Amino acid sequence: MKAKELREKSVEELNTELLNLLREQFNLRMQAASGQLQQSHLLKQVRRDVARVKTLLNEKAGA
Amino acid sequence: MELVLKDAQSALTVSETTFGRDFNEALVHQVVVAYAAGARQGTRAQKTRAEVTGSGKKGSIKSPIWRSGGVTFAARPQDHSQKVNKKMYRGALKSILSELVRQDRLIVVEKFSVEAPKTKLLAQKLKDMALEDVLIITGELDENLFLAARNLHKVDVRDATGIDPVSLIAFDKVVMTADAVKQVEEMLA
Amino acid sequence: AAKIRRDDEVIVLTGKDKGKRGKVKNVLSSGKVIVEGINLVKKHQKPVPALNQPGGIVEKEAAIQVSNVAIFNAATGKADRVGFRFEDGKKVRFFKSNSETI
Amino acid sequence: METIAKHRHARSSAQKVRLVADLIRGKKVSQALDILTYTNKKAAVLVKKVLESAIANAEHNDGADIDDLKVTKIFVDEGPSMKRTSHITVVVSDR
Amino acid sequence: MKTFTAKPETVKRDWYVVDATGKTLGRLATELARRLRGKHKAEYTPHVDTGDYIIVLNADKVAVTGNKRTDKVYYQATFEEMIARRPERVIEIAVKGMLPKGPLGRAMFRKLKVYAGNEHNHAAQQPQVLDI
Amino acid sequence: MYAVFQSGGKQHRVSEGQTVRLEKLDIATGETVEFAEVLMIANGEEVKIGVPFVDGGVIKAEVVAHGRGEKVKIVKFRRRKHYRKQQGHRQWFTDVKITGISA
Amino acid sequence: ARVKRGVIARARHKKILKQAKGYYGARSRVYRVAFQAVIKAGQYAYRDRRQRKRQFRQLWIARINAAARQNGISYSKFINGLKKASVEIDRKILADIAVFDKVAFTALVEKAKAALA
Amino acid sequence: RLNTLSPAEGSKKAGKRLGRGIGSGLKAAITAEIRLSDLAKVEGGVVDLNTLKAANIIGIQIEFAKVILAGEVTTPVTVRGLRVTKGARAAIEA
Amino acid sequence: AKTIKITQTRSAIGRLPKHKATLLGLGLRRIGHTVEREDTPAIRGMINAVSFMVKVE
Amino acid sequence: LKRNRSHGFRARMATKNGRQVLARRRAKGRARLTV
RNA sequence: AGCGUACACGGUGGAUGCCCUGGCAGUCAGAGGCGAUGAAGGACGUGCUAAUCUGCGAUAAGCGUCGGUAAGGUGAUAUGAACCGUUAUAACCGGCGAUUUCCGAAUGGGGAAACCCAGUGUGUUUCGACACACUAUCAUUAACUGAAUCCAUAGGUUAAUGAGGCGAACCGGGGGAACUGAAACAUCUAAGUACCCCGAGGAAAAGAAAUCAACCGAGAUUCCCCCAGUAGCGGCGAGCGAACGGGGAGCAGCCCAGAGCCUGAAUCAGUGUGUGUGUUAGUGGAAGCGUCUGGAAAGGCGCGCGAUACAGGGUGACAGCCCCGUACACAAAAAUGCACAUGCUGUGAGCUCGAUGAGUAGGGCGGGACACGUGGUAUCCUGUCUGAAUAUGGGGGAUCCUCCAAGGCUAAAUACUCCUGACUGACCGAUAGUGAACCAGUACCGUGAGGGAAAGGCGAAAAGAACCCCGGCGAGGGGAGUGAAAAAGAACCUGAAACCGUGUACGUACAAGCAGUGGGAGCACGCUUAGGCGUGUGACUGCGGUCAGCGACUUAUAUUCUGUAGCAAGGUUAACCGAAUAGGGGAGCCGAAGGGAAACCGAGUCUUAACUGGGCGUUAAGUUGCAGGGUAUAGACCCGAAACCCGGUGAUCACCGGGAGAUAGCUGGUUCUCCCCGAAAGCUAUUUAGGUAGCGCCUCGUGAAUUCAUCUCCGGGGAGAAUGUUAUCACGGGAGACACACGGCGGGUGCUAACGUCCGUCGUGAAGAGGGAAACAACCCAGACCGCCAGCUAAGGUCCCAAAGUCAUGGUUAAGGGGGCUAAACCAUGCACCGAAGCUGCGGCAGCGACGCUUAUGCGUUGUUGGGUAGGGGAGCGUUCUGUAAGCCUGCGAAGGUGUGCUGUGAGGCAUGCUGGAGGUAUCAGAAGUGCGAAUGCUGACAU
Repeated sequence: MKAKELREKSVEELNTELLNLLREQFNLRMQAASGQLQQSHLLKQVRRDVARVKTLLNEKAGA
Repeated sequence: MELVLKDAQSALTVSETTFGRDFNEALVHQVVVAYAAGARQGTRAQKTRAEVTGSGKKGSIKSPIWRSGGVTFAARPQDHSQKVNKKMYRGALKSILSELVRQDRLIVVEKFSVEAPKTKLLAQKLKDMALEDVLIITGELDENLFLAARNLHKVDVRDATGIDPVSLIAFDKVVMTADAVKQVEEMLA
Repeated sequence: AAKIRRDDEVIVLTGKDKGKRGKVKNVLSSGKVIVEGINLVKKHQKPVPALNQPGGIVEKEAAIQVSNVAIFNAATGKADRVGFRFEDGKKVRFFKSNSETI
Repeated sequence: METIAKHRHARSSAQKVRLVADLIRGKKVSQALDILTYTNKKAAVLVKKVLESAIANAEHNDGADIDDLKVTKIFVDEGPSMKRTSHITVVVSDR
Repeated sequence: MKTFTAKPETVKRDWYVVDATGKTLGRLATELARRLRGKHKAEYTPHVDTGDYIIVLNADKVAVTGNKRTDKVYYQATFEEMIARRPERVIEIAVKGMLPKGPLGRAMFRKLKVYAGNEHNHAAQQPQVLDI
Repeated sequence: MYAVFQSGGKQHRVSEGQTVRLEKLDIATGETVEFAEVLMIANGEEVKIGVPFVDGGVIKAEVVAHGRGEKVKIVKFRRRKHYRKQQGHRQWFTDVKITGISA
Repeated sequence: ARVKRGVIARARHKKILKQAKGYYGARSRVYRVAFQAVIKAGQYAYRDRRQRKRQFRQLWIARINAAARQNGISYSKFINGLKKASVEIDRKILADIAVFDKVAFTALVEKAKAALA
Repeated sequence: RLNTLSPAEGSKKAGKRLGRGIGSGLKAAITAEIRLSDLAKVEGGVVDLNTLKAANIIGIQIEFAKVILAGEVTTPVTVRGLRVTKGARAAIEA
Repeated sequence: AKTIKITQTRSAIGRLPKHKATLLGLGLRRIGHTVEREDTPAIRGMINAVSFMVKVE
Repeated sequence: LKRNRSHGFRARMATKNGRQVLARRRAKGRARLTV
C-alpha cells in the first residue's frame, strides 16, 4: 500500500485522494458522532492514508 | 643496610639514612594529612543575604534570621592545598620506608612479572607468596602486570616514581623490585 | 535483544516460587513478565453488571521481574543463562553449559 | 467482648458533642437511645447515629443479647481544622 | 535508722483537771499551752497533736496582780465586765495567745475545756487530777 | 538488748541481729571486725557507762558489702545569675550485720 | 557540614523535664519555667540538706527535755550531770531511748544527778 | 596504619569558640659585605674585582666589596689588591 | 627555750590589712588553730599588736 | 477598553521602554506577558 | 460539681530518623548565535477522550525514502475500548526530506495578540465560491520611464542583495550619578562605579618603534610570577600606585609604495575525486550451586568459577558469577568536521633598480573641550595661508646614542558561558538546596512596573478491601479478604512537644502567694513472709502566651606572638613545564654586622678638634609549613533609620527595581561541661570633649637577687628570730575597669549637719552565702570543696508562740513582734544550756609546694588551699562529614520515638522492654552551615 501506489500517475492519485477524503472522512465523522462506528480503527486508518496520499501528489508532479 | 632478596639470598646495599632513619611520627602525620587535604575539591557555595532572590526593605526578608533568608557566613569555593617542603616530603618517605623495613612489611624480589595479562596468573603468584593486599612497586611498568592487577581490589601496582606517603601506609605489605628499590634510593638521595 | 520471549519455559529463581516452572504469557514493557501459575493474586474486582464481570474474587496472575526468571532447558533439568550467537544470516539464542542452541 | 464504632471528621464542635456524650456515659443502651431521642441538641443526632451503628455492629458481629449492652467508653476528640471537626467514638460491650 | 515520729492514728492522750483558783493568769495559761501542745510528753512531734485534753475549773477565780484589772483590754470593753459575764473567755484568749497559728494550732486549742463551775459533763471520761 | 556504739563520728543504737549502716571502713568483705567501743548494754537492768569507752563491752559484726548511696544532685551555685551547676554526689557506705553482744 | 540540632536539643529538653514531674501544670510542662523551677528546687534542697541537722537537733533537744522534766530535772542540769559523769551518749540516742524505754532514761537521769553535785 | 598516626603534643590546638554556653569560659648602591663563609670555597675564589658575581655570593651588579669578618673563619684566604679593614689582618692571617 | 602556745580566738574578716598580715606572720591561718612560738620580743610585739582576737597559754 | 488602550500588548510594544518591559517579562517567564 | 499530680489508652500536630527522578559549586571537550525561505515567545487546535504534560500542525502523539533493531506494539498520568505485528513494510532509534493554522520585527489596510476587512496575478469551478503567490520602510546594483533643465538628473517602476527583531557573559565606543570617608570647607576617594545606547566578533582590542636607557645595552602585541604594595603621589592623611630589569606560555613578520629579467614558478582561498579518522542509530560481551534464618536472600554457613570486566544501576534485605551493564573486540545506506595526492579558477618562486609614504611635519594666528580656569599646565581639531631633502636628510634624548612616520595587514598564548556530552564533591537533603524536587515564576496581591508563596514518601507487587451490616441509594465506620505488616487504607514510612480527651490512684471548694523544699502520716498497687521497702498522691508542719525548626566571632589579604616539624649559616620556592600531590624551575624573599645624622669605619663602631662619655654588636639561628592568640583593611559576631541618585510604571487618588549587606549614632541578642587564679569604676598630660598617650589593678610563661610583709632594737635608712606555697621586681602575650553606692575615722566647704565635693584609713555590696536585731544591701558575729537523723562554740538568747534557767547570790522598779509577766522588767556576779554553712569527728573529690618508692601515672605522707561578677589560664563532652572502611554491628532487627537500670563532679556514655522496619559505625587523625532561654527575631502548629 505504501509503495505499490507510487507508480500511479498524478491524475489518478488526485481522483483517489478526492474520493477517499470526501467520502471516508465525512462518513466516519458523521457515524462517529451518531453513536455508530463502535470501532475507532477506521478513524485513524483513513486519516493516515489521507496523509500518505498528501505526501505524494506534490513531488510526483512537482507540486 | 642489607635486605634479603627472598629468592637468591643476596643482600642489597641501601643507605642507612634512607631505609634506617628513626621513625619521625609528627613529620609523617603532617605529610599524610597534607596529602589528604590536597585531594579536597572545595566546590561549594551558599547564597548570602544579598544573593537570595527578592527585593524590598519593608527590616528585610533576606536577613539570616528570617526563613528562606541568606546564610550568615555563606561559604565560597576555596582551595585547601597545603605547601609541603621538598625536604619534609623526602624525610617522611624515608621514615615510612625505614618503619616498613623494621616491621617486616616490606619484601624485595628479583623480578615480578607475569607471562600474559591474565588476572588468574597474578592471583596464583600472590597466593604462592601468601600475599593478599600488597603494593607492587616496579621500575619499567609491565603491561601484563598492570592489566592483571587492575581488577584485584586488594592488590595495587605502580612504578617507583609514583609512590605516595599514603599508599605505602594504607597497604599491608609493599613489594619493591630490586630495580624499584634502586630507583627509590636515587629519588630520595 | 530480549532473552525472555513468548512461550518460553522458565523457572522462577526467587520470590516465593523457588523451583516452580512455568510458561511465559507476555512480557511487559516495564521489565516485568507474566508466567502461568507462579504468582497468584486474589484481586477483589469491583462489580460491573456490564462488560462481562468475572464475579467475586478473581484469582489471576501477577507480574514479576524478568531478572527472577531463568530459561529452563530439558537437556539438564536446571535453569541456565542464555546468550546470543550469530548464525549464517540470523541471530539465535543458546544456553550456556555446552552452548546448546535453542 | 467489645464493639467499637466511630464517626470521623464530624462537622460539629468537640465541646458540643461532649455535652451530649456526658449525658449517657456509663448508661445502658436501652435507655441511652430513648434519652437521645428527645434531646434537642444538634449533636444528639450524631451521637444517636453512632450509637445505633455500634449496636448494629455488635449485633451482626456477635451472637445475641443486645439488651445488656452498656455504654462503657464514649469520647469525642478534636479533629482537623478548616470550625474544628470532631471524632466521635462509642464502645458498647455486654460486660 | 530514722527518728521516731508520732502517728496521729495511735496517739495516747489522757484527760487532766486543773483548778485556776489563786493562780496567775499568765503562768497558768503558759502551763496550759505547754500541756496542750504535748511538749511535756516525750512523744512530742511538732506536726502531730500529741497533747492531752485538759479541763479548767473556776475560771472566775483568775487572779492578776498590779493594775492590770484596768489596763487589760480585749476586743472596746474592760476586763471587769468580761470576767463578770464570761470568765471562760479570758482563759480561752490567753491560751490562744500561746499556740501556733494554723489548722493544727486550732485543733490543739479545741482540746482545752474551760468552765466556771466545778461540775462538768465530762466526768464520765474519768479525768485525772493535775496540780499547779 | 541494744548497744550504742560510735564508728564514723555519729553514734548508732543497734539491736541484736538487725544490720546497720556505717561510713566506709577499709576492711575486707569477708573479714569480721570487732567494735571495741561500746557505750551501753540493755538488759533487765541495763549497765551504764561507769567510765567512758566501756572496755568490758565489745560488739562483733561482719561486713557484707560496700557500695554507694543514692545519687544526690547538689547545686552549689546560688544568687540567681542565670547559671547552671548541678554536681553529683554519692557517699560511700557499708552495711554491717552484728552478731553477739557482750555485757 | 550542615548539622541539624533537633536530636540533641530534644534530648536535653527531655532530660531537664524528666526531673520536673509534678510541678502544678506549667512548671511541669513549659520548659522556660520548668528550668527555673528545677533550679529553685535544687537550691532549696541544698539549703534543706543543712537545715535538716538543725531541725533534728531541735527535735531531739525538745524530746530529751520533755523526758527529763518527767524525772524532775531540767535539760541544762541533765546535760551538766551527763558531762560531769563522763557520758558520751549523743542527743540522738538520748531521744531514742527516751521515746522507746523509760527505764534506761531513768537510769541516765539518776546517774546525771549523782554526779551533778 | 593510618589509625596509629597522630601529631606531636601541642601541635594542633582546638581554638576557642566564644559565645557557646556559660561554663566554657567565654656609593651605597654599590656597597656590599663579604663574610668568611662566602667565597670560602668556590673553586677559584681568588680575591679580585671579578669572579665574584659568577659565584652568586652577593648581589648581581655589585662592584665594590670589603673583607668584613663575622666569625666562622676556617679558610686561610689571602686578600691583596682589595680594601682590607684594620681588624681583618688578625683573623685572616690566623 | 620555753615554748608558748598561741590560739586564734576571733575572726579576721572585718580587720585591717595590717592585722591580717600580723595573723599570717603568727601562723594563725584559721580560727581556733593552736600553734607554738618561741620567746622573743618580736613575738611579744606581734601578740600585743593583735590581742583582742588571740589567746596565749 | 481603558485598560487595553494603555497596558495592552500593542501599546506596550509601541514604545522602547515597553519593549524592554516585555523582554524582562519573557526572561522571567511569566504565563501572561501583558494581561 | 470542677481543678492538680503520676500511669495507661486515643485525636490535631508533622519535629526527628532513612531515601532521591531536585538544586549548588567546578573540571575536561564542542559551540558561541537564531530569523522575511518568517526568529525568541505565545494563542488555538490535534487521540476512540471528561482533564493535564509531551509530541505534532487542517498531511496536526503524525507522512515518504534509506539504515540498525525487532516480538511486541498504538507516549504518560491510569486504566479501558478498538486495532496492527510475530522473520522482515508492527512498533522503536538515527540520516535525508514533505507538510508546518494564527499573533508576534509582522511586513496588504485596520486593530484591543492570537481578530476584522481588501486589491492584483494564476489554477480550478457546482461559472456562486474556493486554492497558491505578491501588495510596509530604508540602503545598494542593472534597466525603463522621468520635472526644476534640451540632453541629463531628483523621483516612480521592473529584476537582484543587506537591515529592521530576539539573546547570558566577554570586547570596543559614546553617555553617565548619588550616599559615604579622610581632624574640618575645597579637593580626592566614592567612580569612570551604579545605570543608559550603537557595533562585529568567537574571542575582541593591540601588534613591529621616528620606544627606552645611558656611552654597557633590551628589542612586535597580549597574559602569568617577582621587582613592589617598592620608588612615587596624596590637608605625606584616608587612600592611589610605577617603571627599568629578571623568570615563564606563544614567538611570525609581512604586503604595496612602480619598473626591469626567466615566467603564470612554491604557498594561499575556492572548486571535485579516493582512503583513513571521528559525530548522528548500533552488535557480541566471562563465570553459582546446597543449606539456616527469614514475607522475600543479594545476608551467615561450605565448596566452586570469571576477571584487559570487583566503574555503576535494578531486582521481595547488602549480588563479580539474576538482568542491564563495564573492560575489550566490531559496526554506517545517508548527512557531516578533519588529514592528505589529484583536474580547474584567481593573488604568483627568485634577483636588480626605485621608494622609504608631501600640499605632509614645521611656522603660526583664535577659540573652545579634555577635572586641569595661565594656575606647576600638558593635550585633540581647525575658520585660515605658507610649506622643506630624500640615509649625503629628518625625529627624540655641541658630542654621543636609537628609528625611518605622515600606506595597510597580522593566528599563537588572553576574558566569559545562553547551550550540548561526560565526570567529579570531607556541597544541601523538603523551615536546607533555586523563589520552584509536586501542574512554580503557578496560586495569589496590585489597574502598573512589580511582588510572590505553602505543597515529597502506602506497598516488593494495587494484590487499592469481593462479600455482609449500620447509616440518608451519603460522609463515616464494624466484620470478611489481600498483604510479612491495615500499630501500611489512598489525609496512607517513621509520628516527639505544645494542645485537646477517657479510665485508674491520691489530694483539694472565703481574699493570702506559693503551690517548691526537709520531716511526714494517710490512702492504692507490688515487695518483704513482719524491720516502717519502691512507685502514685501529699492532710500536718520549719524555711521560702506555649511547643518544634531556623539564628549569630566565619572567609580573604598584610603584620606581631606562642606551640609544633624539616633543614641549619643556610632556609626557600612563585609563574610555568611536568611521566601532573613526584621531579625540574634559585627569577625572587629573609638572615648571617653593626655602629654611625649622612659620610665614614667595621668585630669592632660615634659625637667634640680627640674625650676623664657611654657605645652597638658576636658569644642568643635564621628560614620554610602546620595550628592557634591579637591588630588593620574588606559586609567583618548578628538584627535594627530617616535621607540622596539612576532606570522605569502610574497622574483612574505617587509606586517598583538598582547604587545598597549604604551611611551615622544608640539599644537588643550571642547557644555545651568542669578546674585554678581573680579585677576595677582610681592617678599623670593632652583635651578638635571624640577621646587620646601613659600610669594603676588582674591573669598566663620566663628570668631575677632568697625579694617582699608582719614584730623588736638602733638612727631620723641599718641590724635581729620565726611565719607567709615569692605574697617582691623586670620582661613578653592577653585582659577587664576607666559614671561605683552606702557608712565608722582625720577633713576643707558647711546649719563647725549631709547619702553636694575629692582626699588617706578603710568595712560592706558590686563580685559573699549563713546566724542574730520581727523582715530589711548600710548594725554585730561570720567567708559556703561535697555528704553525714554527730559534737563544741562566736554575735544573740533560755515563760509560750520558738531550742535552751519560771537557775542562784544582792539591790532598783507599779512604764506597761502578740498572750503576759510586779519580774516573764533594770543594775552586777557565778554555774550552766541553746545558738551558723565558724571549729572539731568520719567518709569523699580536686589544685599547689617538700621529703622517700615510681620519674607519665599510681603511693607513705607532708602540709596547705578550694565564695565569686568582668577577665586570664588549663582540661574535657556532644553532632555532620572525610581516611582508617569492600573492616565491624545489623531483618535473630539499624537510624529515630518512648520508659527503666547502671555509670561519670558534668557536658555525656552503655544495656534493655515496646514502637520502628534498614541502615549505623569502633580506635586514631582531619574540616566545621557545631551545642539556644528571650534579640517588640522568622516559619508552622497550638492556645486566648
